[PDB]
Amino acid sequence: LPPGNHKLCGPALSDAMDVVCPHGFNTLP
Amino acid sequence: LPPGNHKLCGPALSDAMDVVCPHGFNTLP
Amino acid sequence: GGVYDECCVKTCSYLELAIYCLP
Amino acid sequence: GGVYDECCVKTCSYLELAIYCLP
Amino acid sequence: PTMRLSQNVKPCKSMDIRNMVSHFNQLENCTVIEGFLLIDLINDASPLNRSFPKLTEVTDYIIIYRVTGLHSLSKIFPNLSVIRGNKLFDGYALVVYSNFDLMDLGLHKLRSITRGGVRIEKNHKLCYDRTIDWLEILAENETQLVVLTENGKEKECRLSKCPGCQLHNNRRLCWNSKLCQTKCPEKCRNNCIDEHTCCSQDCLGGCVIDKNGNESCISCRNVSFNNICMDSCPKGYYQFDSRCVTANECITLTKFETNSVYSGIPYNGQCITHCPTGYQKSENKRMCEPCPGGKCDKECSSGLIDSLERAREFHGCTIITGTEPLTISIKRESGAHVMDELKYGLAAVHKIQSSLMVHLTYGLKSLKFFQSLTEISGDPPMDADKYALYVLDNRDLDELWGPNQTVFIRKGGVFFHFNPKLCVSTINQLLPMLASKPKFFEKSDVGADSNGNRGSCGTAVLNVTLQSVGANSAMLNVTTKVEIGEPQKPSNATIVFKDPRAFIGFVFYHMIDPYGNSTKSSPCDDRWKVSSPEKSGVMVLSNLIPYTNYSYYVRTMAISSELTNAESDVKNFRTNPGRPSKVTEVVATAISDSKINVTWSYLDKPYGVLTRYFIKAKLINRPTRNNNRDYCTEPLVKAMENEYDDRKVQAGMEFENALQNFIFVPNDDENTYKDEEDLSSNKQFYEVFAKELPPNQTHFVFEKLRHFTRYAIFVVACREEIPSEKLRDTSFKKSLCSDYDTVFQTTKRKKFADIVMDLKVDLEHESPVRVRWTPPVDPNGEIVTYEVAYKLQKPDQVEEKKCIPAADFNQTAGYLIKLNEGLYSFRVRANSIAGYGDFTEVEHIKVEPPP
Amino acid sequence: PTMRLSQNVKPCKSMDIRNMVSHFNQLENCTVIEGFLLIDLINDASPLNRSFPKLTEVTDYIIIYRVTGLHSLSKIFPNLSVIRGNKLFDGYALVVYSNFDLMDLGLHKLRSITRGGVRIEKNHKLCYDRTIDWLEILAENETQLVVLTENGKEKECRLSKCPGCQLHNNRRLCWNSKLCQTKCPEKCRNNCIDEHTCCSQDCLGGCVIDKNGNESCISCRNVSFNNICMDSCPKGYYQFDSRCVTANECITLTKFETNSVYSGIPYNGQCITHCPTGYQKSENKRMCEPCPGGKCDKECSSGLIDSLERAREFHGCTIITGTEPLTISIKRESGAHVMDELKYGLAAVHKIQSSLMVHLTYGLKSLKFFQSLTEISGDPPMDADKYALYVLDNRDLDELWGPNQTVFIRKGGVFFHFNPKLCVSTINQLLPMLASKPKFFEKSDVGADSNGNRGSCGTAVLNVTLQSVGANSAMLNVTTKVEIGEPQKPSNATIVFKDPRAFIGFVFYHMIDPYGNSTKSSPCDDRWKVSSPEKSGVMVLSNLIPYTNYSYYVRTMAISSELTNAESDVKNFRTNPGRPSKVTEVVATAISDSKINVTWSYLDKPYGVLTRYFIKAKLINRPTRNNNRDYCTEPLVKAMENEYDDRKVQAGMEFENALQNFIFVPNDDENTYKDEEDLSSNKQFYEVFAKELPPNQTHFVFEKLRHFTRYAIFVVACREEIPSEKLRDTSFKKSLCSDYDTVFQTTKRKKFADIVMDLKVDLEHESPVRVRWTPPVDPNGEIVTYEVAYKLQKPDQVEEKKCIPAADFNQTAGYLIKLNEGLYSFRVRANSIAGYGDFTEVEHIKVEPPP
Ligand SMILES: *[C@@H]1O[C@H](CO)[C@@H](O)[C@H](O)[C@H]1NC(C)=O
Ligand SMILES: *[C@@H]1O[C@H](CO)[C@@H](O)[C@H](O)[C@H]1NC(C)=O
Ligand SMILES: *[C@@H]1O[C@H](CO)[C@@H](O)[C@H](O)[C@H]1NC(C)=O
Ligand SMILES: *[C@@H]1O[C@H](CO)[C@@H](O)[C@H](O)[C@H]1NC(C)=O
Ligand SMILES: *[C@@H]1O[C@H](CO)[C@@H](O)[C@H](O)[C@H]1NC(C)=O
Ligand SMILES: *[C@@H]1O[C@H](CO)[C@@H](O)[C@H](O)[C@H]1NC(C)=O
Ligand SMILES: *[C@@H]1O[C@H](CO)[C@@H](O)[C@H](O)[C@H]1NC(C)=O
Ligand SMILES: *[C@@H]1O[C@H](CO)[C@@H](O)[C@H](O)[C@H]1NC(C)=O
Ligand SMILES: *[C@@H]1O[C@H](CO)[C@@H](O)[C@H](O)[C@H]1NC(C)=O
Ligand SMILES: *[C@@H]1O[C@H](CO)[C@@H](O)[C@H](O)[C@H]1NC(C)=O
Ligand SMILES: *[C@@H]1O[C@H](CO)[C@@H](O)[C@H](O)[C@H]1NC(C)=O
Ligand SMILES: *[C@@H]1O[C@H](CO)[C@@H](O)[C@H](O)[C@H]1NC(C)=O
Ligand SMILES: *[C@@H]1O[C@H](CO)[C@@H](O)[C@H](O)[C@H]1NC(C)=O
Ligand SMILES: *[C@@H]1O[C@H](CO)[C@@H](O)[C@H](O)[C@H]1NC(C)=O
Ligand SMILES: *[C@@H]1O[C@H](CO)[C@@H](O)[C@H](O)[C@H]1NC(C)=O
Ligand SMILES: *[C@@H]1O[C@H](CO)[C@@H](O)[C@H](O)[C@H]1NC(C)=O
Ligand SMILES: *[C@@H]1O[C@H](CO)[C@@H](O)[C@H](O)[C@H]1NC(C)=O
Repeated sequence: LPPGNHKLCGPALSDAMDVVCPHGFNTLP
Repeated sequence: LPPGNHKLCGPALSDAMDVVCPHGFNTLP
Repeated sequence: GGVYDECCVKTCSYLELAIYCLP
Repeated sequence: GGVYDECCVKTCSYLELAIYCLP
Repeated sequence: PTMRLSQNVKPCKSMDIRNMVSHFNQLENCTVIEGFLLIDLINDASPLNRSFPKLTEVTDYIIIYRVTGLHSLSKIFPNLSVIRGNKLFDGYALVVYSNFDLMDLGLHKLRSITRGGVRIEKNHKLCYDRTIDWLEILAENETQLVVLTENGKEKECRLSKCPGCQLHNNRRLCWNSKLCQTKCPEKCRNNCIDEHTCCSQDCLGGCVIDKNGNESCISCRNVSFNNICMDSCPKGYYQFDSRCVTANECITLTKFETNSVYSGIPYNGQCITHCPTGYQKSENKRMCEPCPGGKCDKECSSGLIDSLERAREFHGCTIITGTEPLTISIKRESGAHVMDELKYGLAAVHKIQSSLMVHLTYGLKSLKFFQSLTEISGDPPMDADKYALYVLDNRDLDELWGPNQTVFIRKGGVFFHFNPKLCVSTINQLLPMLASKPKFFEKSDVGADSNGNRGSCGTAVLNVTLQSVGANSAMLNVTTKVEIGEPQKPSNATIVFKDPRAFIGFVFYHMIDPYGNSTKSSPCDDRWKVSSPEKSGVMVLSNLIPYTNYSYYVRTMAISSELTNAESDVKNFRTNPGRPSKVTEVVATAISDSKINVTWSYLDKPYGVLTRYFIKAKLINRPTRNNNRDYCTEPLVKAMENEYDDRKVQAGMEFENALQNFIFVPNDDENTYKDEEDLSSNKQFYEVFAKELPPNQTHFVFEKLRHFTRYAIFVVACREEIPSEKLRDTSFKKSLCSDYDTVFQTTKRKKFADIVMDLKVDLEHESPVRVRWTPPVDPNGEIVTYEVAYKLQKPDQVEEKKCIPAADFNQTAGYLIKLNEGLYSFRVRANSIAGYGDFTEVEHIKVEPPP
Repeated sequence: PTMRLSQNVKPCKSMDIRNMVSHFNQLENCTVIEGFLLIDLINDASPLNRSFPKLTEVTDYIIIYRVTGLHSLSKIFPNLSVIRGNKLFDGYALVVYSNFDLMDLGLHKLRSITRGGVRIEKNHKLCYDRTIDWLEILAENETQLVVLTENGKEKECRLSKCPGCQLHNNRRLCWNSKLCQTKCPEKCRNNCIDEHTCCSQDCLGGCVIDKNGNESCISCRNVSFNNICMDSCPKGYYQFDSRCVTANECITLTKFETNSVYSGIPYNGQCITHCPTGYQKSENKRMCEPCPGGKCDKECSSGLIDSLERAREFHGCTIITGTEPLTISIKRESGAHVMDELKYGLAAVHKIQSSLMVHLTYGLKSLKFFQSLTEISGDPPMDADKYALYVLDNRDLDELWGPNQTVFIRKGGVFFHFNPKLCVSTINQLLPMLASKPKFFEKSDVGADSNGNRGSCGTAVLNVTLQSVGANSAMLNVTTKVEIGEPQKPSNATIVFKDPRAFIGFVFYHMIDPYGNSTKSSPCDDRWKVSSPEKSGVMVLSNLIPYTNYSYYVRTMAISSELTNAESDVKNFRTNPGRPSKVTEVVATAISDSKINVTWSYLDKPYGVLTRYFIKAKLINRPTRNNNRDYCTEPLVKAMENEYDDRKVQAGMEFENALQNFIFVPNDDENTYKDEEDLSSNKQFYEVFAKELPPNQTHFVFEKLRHFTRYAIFVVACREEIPSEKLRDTSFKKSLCSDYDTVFQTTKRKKFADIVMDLKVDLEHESPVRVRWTPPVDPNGEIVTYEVAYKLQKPDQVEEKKCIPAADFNQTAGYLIKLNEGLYSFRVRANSIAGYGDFTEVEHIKVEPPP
């Protein structure tokens, strides 16, 4: 989690999105 | 016999040789 | 740019990647 | 060079090819 | 006609159901969605305490990505009917993606999809989805966008049986077994409210009979105004997708696009987001007006395009600039709307300052969508600035530009490899368009065998002639004379080869094909059997099975370095009739002692036309009396027993050249038969019986045959004859009738006929009694002994019986039997190969010896 | 030590038989050929009336090209024995090419070839092509170059009879139809005068022995002087290829070379036509002198190389210059001497001003022969100055410049494609060579897919571990933990994939191999069966044949664009014993009334090892007496009567990326048994019999059974048990012994034995007569009736007999018969379900009642 390079891809990226911040997202408009 | 290009090759070359030169070959040495 | 622009091509850090999910 | 160098590549004429003859 | 649509609509702009279910409170009262509707990242949809039947219609598309805690889509889409697809997300119109909790779709009222298609992915628990016929619900012309995957199909999703409506089309079609698909008849294809209640062409998405008994559209097909359907909007109103609004309203309308929001511009009766060709937005953005110089130029930095959605961003851009190449890398499955989305995204560009590149695309049929392109300036090329047009690994690319389309190339070199469907000739058409005007492309830049190898395009045609055919053999003949060696007077059926050796020989293929449509071989395909290379140009197919249609085709085989390839069309022909096969399941059985029956079938190939069936029956002699047996001391009943090869020729050629360079120096039977029967001299029975039968028959009876006898059965099936055979084949070859196997008959009830007759007795004087009898007309089996019985006409007297081996009692006028005083009766029966006969009636004799 | 050579030498220089027969006179008197001997374009060799037995040895080679009218080589080569190949034309020492009239070689005296191989081609009439064991004649190490083709061997050569010398090594090595090759033992290989008679190593090809003991060599192996053999020449002389010569003789000597004649130079004890490296010929060309600066900078124009013989022209050249590239295009088959010849022809070159190129070569293992090469100037690089080292289509090239070799490159780019064995890693070793010092080669220059596809170079290894095995199943588990995404502290036995989706999954191959030597799959090879891709890393082999060895190996499957490949070694393992199969060909037979025999084989797989055989015999008795019978009227004798694979993934990946880019936004069987036989109640016989047998057996007999019985035979084979099956598992699920099939042998074993005995007769008071008898020891097959007979002791009387249903006569103490006056004898026998017995002996009674 700490390191900042992390060539993150695909499903790993999707799951990391949730684990990093499950509260919510901005929505498009 | 007439044409000047006549790209002879392989067995055709030898066959044309042994007739266009029907009587002898001057040997190497 | 988009997520696939900053991550999964080149490389991105989590703390920078947190921008997508502000409250 | 020889026959295969003079003919069958950069094809030659029969008249020139006669050089390989006349013992 | 013009009429009211069901209910009054309250359209609302796109909605974003995100994070938590509470945002559903923004979706109520929305009859239709003026844009797209996306549901993403609901951690738990179970708390949904409502359904929204009012929502019926959506304009752009539906994506359900990573929604969790939702079992079916019915709860949120009770009445979702149609997806107009005015906008596409990567070309798809309904996407249901990566959901762990979706059991069933629930789209009961889904009725029509206008554009794009459907993608369903990574929904493990979804079922019944693989039942619906997506091709019927989509637009008829391009129904290919129906992709689905990993819907738990392996073992767990076997409960998709549907109500098996049940098994229509031999398949289930249901949104869970609770329901089944609402198919429509072809007369109103997907334009019905039920399987027989069609709908008018004015409506789209369905129609409901109103309280007045008249139709009411679910949604207007062309446009809608004041809840009424019409073809076009009234004056002063502009079409915004599915309804007409004033200019003032259109100014307020908006649609989201690629991290941007574009307001609607009332133009030419339509509410528009991007001005049409030759137009640019006004300074106030309230209208479009003609562009100066015919078209406003616009510049966009070059960048990769890994999918259609990215391509949409380049809409309306005339100039692509920057050192970065415009790397197209689309990867579709099947040729979906890519050809049209890319057209929308790039039809405007007319010249590129950078260099184009098409690395690794799938489903990209051509670069024809660069409609306005005129010049690839290629100012900064790439790859050490070597190349200005770089095409690579395009698994489905087959043609570069539009027909006779001219586009300049100002710099750099072209590049082409691994494009299986790109024929080489199509590449060379660029030769007159480069700045350097190369006469030909060097092998370093343009591949030789890696391009177009899969395209039946570069094949010179051979005029194969089928010479002669036979029972099992056929001869082929390649008519096209070959220009081997000098090209002296070319164009004589060229098929040229620069030297006699490079051409190793012709290759013939053949394979059994009653349908005559086998495709040419691709490299493990084993359908075709091949023969070794042949140089003379004639081959003799052998060991063919008679009268079988064989597909065959020819091609030239040459050393890999040579490239003057040619082929032939896949012609086909049939062998000759040959000889019919043996009859199958032949059995003989009795009807009576003289009526006999035979059964057979023909479950093997007849090889031709079965002109007739032939059966021949002939008897065999019975065994005679044998002296190695005893009779009447032991009873007798006796039921009847009745490769590439490249290296070798290459090495030979090279060595031959090296040697030339050095040697020289300057200075039982049926061949024929006639229908007939042979009648015995006494006329009692037919010894033999040979007749024809029609091809209808499979079993027949033959009567008036000898009893107590075996009849050898011989069966045949005979074939037709070709005119060329009959006109010459007098006695040779022939073989027009099949193989056979003798069948012998276990004839039941062939015994016990004619028994014995005329029994009489007499005495010589304890006077012995001579007993006489007559043998039957036909021996009940060859007689081996005669049994004789007698009894005394007194109570409790047993009937004695004795025997004689027969044929020896006659010289005594009968069989002598010791007898005593009294009145007696006698009986006789036959003992033969068939066992005992029946005892004949009685005759009496009285004994009264005098002294 | 020291030994004479046969005959006195009269050498004649290189010879050419040309045009006409009369030129054969040039062969006069000369025993050996000091050069090469070629015969070609002799239109008709028949008029040759003589032979030339003196000719025995030829220094360089023999080529017979296009000689017509010659039947065999015996006539012109009677005693030709040794071909020493000092000069080796094109790497072939004996050539016989394109002759229509040659039938039989006739080279009886040929024994040894010192250098090069042998090529025979286009001699349609040549029979006996395959007879000779060439590999013995050639140098033992590199025997590969023996090539023969289109000799007419297909069908026409029916005269391959040969003397069967006979079929040694199942190959008749016959010269002509009658002569044959004489082999030599390894101690004197190809140096023997007959089959066993050897010769010392001083000679070559053997030696002749005479009555005087004056053994003389066929030809000296090392050198010769004054007709005597020695290792080296005496001082003051020079070695010339067979013999020692003076300085003047060397000056006069000559040899032909590539359209030139070079006179030998007497140098350092040898007469050689070329000075050694670092030396140059004198102005008078009488001696050699050291090269200035240690290197004579001779230069030659660059030009194509078509075969080895061409390469010799570059001998001694240092600088290859000219705009033309030095295109190497050698084409061998199993290149034997390519390396050495090219070394002789190019070892001198150190700097190339042009650009090298090696296009379409076969058998060119490496470029190691450029020994002295140091710098490819590439000043005019080929292909529009693009490239300075061009490589292509080299079907057998595998490695570039030799170990620790370094060469500079001043211009242009490298190029590589279609080289099967050339691994990419070996190419990348040139990265530090170029003047531009590229960090890597771009995909346009180096064909990373094509190059090295056939070489086991980049195969990263996997620690495949066999987890568990079973009767028909086994589980595989791959230990290597694959990095996905994050680098995760590399150097951990990594195997990496930069994108989780790119990794489709592992692939397990397996196949039955008792020897465990199956090679990895090439593309139509079907030995290996392969399971579907798997991602977890564990697979469960199923349905294996028990106790069968299986080879398996693991490969990683990734989308084609990905390139992080890995594999495993071909490990081998065997399944468990399983259960043995049925016994084959089981038959039972009766030896006597109490002794039985059984025969069987085991021609099916036992699996495991057959610890023991076991047989169980059970007696199953007949049913009781049946009333559906009649006696004395129905008697019985009663014998016995009983693909893309990636498009889907690629499309999924791209669509996933596009969707991600948009969603987010910033802000009755033997269960158990033991040996046993059960006695009858009276212990007269064994009711059942069950015993183990040793695995030696195939047939055995069983003893002390009772007469006339149905002993059902049950047979089985039992396998071993693995320790884990007996200590890690207990006595349940058994499966220890095979399936079985009952064998029945219900014969009338074997004699009459006993039917009835102890008959006696009495009478009640023509008084009725009572007959008594005793039943047999055991029923002769379930006695059903008794046949009772009597006769009168008077002439012409016959025996009368009756029947009873048994067990009824006892009520009267015997069967009662009405009998008249006289003396009578009585007999009785039982009849059973097993048929008749034999009538017991007689006993007499006389009737004499009083009134
Ligand atoms: C909006 O929906 C609510 C139900 O949540 C309903 O009570 C209200 O009447 C609706 N208003 C309109 C204008 O449709
Ligand atoms: C359903 O939930 C909404 C809020 O999300 C609330 O306004 C409404 O009263 C609820 N209705 C029922 C029946 O629970
Ligand atoms: C050039 O091609 C276009 C379509 O690509 C076609 O409409 C036009 O007629 C063509 N012109 C000629 C001269 O063939
Ligand atoms: C071979 O057939 C094709 C098509 O039938 C025809 O166009 C061609 O002229 C034929 N070739 C010859 C040499 O007749
Ligand atoms: C058929 O083959 C023969 C040679 O086998 C040839 O002479 C003839 O021309 C061929 N047929 C045709 C129509 O060319
Ligand atoms: C086989 O070919 C002949 C013509 O050569 C055709 O009449 C026949 O229909 C073909 N066989 C079948 C099964 O169609
Ligand atoms: C083509 O042949 C295949 C079998 O090879 C057959 O299944 C198919 O029906 C045929 N179709 C036509 C149009 O002949
Ligand atoms: C039986 O054969 C006759 C010709 O003899 C034919 O007309 C008739 O159709 C056949 N029967 C059937 C059922 O085809
Ligand atoms: C007798 O032959 C007829 C046809 O010829 C058939 O239908 C019937 O089954 C046969 N009966 C027997 C007993 O073979
Ligand atoms: C061999 O040479 C001698 C002279 O030295 C000559 O007389 C003789 O004829 C030659 N051999 C033959 C077979 O002629
Ligand atoms: C045989 O040939 C030789 C030449 O090699 C010649 O001298 C001699 O006269 C010939 N003999 C006959 C009988 O022709
Ligand atoms: C087993 O794994 C180790 C790394 O821990 C590796 O070095 C070794 O090569 C592997 N086994 C084989 C046979 O390569
Ligand atoms: C595979 O083996 C490793 C150790 O070699 C072990 O840690 C792992 O649990 C095994 N995997 C399975 C599925 O048993
Ligand atoms: C099978 O492999 C085992 C070792 O696992 C070995 O002992 C056995 O010999 C192999 N089978 C054969 C037939 O060699
Ligand atoms: C494996 O080795 C055995 C040794 O007897 C040999 O017979 C067999 O051909 C070999 N198989 C392979 C595929 O190398
Ligand atoms: C009979 O038994 C003997 C051993 O007692 C055996 O060798 C022989 O093969 C058996 N033969 C038959 C026919 O059972
Ligand atoms: C027969 O079996 C015994 C074990 O009982 C064994 O010692 C012997 O070697 C076997 N016979 C042969 C010929 O192997």
